[PDB]
Amino acid sequence: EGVIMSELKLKPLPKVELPPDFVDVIRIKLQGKTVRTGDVIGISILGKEVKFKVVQAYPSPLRVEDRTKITLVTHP
Repeated sequence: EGVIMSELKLKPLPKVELPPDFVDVIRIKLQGKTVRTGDVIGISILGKEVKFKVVQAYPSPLRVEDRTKITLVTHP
């Protein structure tokens, strides 16, 4: 039997980098919903509007769970 691991990659549209505690809080809010590459959703955080685009779902479609890993992409 092989090992199974699902993942979702996301990119912020404004230029901002959030500390590593954000990714856990976003996973708890979103998990249970299904995601596909190309979808776009808006989240209000601390009185500031941020748009997030879904870069790639592996595999697509998938549901987000605490066992699914999520990674934030940014440029140097």
